[PDB]
Amino acid sequence: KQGPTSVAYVEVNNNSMLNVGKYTLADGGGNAFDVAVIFAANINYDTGTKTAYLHFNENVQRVLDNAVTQIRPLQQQGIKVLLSVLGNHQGAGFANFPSQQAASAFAKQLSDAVAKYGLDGVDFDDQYAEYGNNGTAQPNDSSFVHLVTALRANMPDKIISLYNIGPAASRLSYGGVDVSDKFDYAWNPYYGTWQVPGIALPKAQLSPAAVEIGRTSRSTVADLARRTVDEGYGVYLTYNLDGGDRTADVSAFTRELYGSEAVRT
Repeated sequence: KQGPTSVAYVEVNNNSMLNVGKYTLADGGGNAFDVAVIFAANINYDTGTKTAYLHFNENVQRVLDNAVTQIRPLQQQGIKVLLSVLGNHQGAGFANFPSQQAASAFAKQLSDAVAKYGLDGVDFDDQYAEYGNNGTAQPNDSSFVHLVTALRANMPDKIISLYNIGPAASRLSYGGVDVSDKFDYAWNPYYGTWQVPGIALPKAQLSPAAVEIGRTSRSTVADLARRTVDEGYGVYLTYNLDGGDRTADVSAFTRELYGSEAVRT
């Protein structure tokens, strides 16, 4: 059990977080997955007040409300559980907070959730915001910087990761500060592709590869897992693992990343 940190996004709208723990290495019995990501909470907008607010749909809330059975078991296994935040077509996004005050208010909701439900961190996925909807402004230079600065200040010992996509991802500097080193990980958003995140983080914390379990061919899965190890990258991003039998799809990257087949319980 040595090798790249494998990440697993799970669409909690349809699937349980618990499948992530079902795969172990036939060699040593280590976890096939090191980080599980709850996908996902949203950034909504209150037009009347012109303020954004964090929002969990009924499915996201169910797993959170049920943390003890859906989350703790992964954590007791040694698997880190993060919560991903994504746009929700309301004009409000991570890149258009009008002020440091507004940004910090949103950061607080995220850190409060992490603390409340016993999470290991937050993940930013800047897609679907639709900047401009509801009289909102387009992305700016300070918003994302203000947001990450605030989030890191109040939760210093947690994981902060970035889905390398959307306006925010390319807005890491403002004032005199680069929030690059405030993140722990950053990864390629395009499944079935290689794409080295441009963020100034060391290879140990970057995942140029992104695959969708059950959709990306095992040929491309193994190929990217191989390149990840060869080129010296420390992370391997996986998405949409479900409850069906995915042992061969998982073994396809574990053979390359950890030199072991995967096994399912």
